[PDB]
Amino acid sequence: PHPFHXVIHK
Amino acid sequence: STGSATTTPIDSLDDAYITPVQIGTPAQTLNLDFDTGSSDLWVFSSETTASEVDGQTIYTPSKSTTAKLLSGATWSISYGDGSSSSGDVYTDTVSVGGLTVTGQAVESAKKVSSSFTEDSTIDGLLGLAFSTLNTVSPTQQKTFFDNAKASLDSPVFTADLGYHAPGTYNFGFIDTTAYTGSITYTAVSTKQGFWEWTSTGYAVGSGTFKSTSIDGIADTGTTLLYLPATVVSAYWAQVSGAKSSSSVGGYVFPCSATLPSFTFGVGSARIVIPGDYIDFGPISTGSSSCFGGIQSSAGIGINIFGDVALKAAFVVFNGATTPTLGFASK
Repeated sequence: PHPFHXVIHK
Repeated sequence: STGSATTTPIDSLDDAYITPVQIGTPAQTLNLDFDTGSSDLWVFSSETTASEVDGQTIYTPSKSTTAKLLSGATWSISYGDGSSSSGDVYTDTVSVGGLTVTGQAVESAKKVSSSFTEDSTIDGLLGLAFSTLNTVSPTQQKTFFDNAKASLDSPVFTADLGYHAPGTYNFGFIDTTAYTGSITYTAVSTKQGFWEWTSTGYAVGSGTFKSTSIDGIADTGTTLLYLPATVVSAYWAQVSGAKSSSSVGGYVFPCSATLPSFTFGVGSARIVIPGDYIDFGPISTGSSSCFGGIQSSAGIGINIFGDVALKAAFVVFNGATTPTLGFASK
């Protein structure tokens, strides 16, 4: 509840 | 110049924090999630597909006298939690906390994934990692921090996130009343575009500090603290009712439990996360089972010092030509 996980690049 | 803005968690769990930011002329105020693990500033806008907008404030670039369409440019981004958005790009005036940059790229979302539509409190993201991770094409755009460095009194910003309480982002100065003792600085690697550093080790509760390298990133836009499996298993081994739960996705423990503190090394210094910080909240309202704030990074790929870690410290993001990361207890 609601955890966030911010970028993917390769 | 400098800026100072208040950041507030979006809910009673501190899942994330939003900071107001004034875009355009006259100013339109949107509440953005300040994300040191990405380098895009994008917002919901008048261009976002209508059906994909649930309670958010939008940026209308046609109402802003200073906005300029950046022609040709589009962007597309996906994040670790599987959310994504894409669109086109304007440049406009953006102010944080009284600090103004002109010709900032503001990425206008034409579409947004379901978790951003479902989040009524987050009007977009402001990315603060290194500009090499910016997703605008064909030419990448600078972050708000990179655009502001020329005018800042000192090239730094600070993150002082509260525990179930507001906090502050400062730009361009270090508030020596916000922390205790002295800041310890540790080297940053920009090889992958992140604020990436190496912790010198960890202790659980009042046991021994174990010297062991933990490479990870400091990410204000990740909720939890993700560490390698065997460190995380050392921690929850000290909580009698904690178990790994495949249904919920991580370690849970009785809400009843007084959780031990967790310490992480920064060079010779120690930052101690209080036990209560690691209690992230019950898995359901009224449940007797709570969800842990420290979890395994094994399926992420990278160790992440997220808001659980960062809110126990005063963190200085030193963006001089050779960047470093500073931590102090507060």
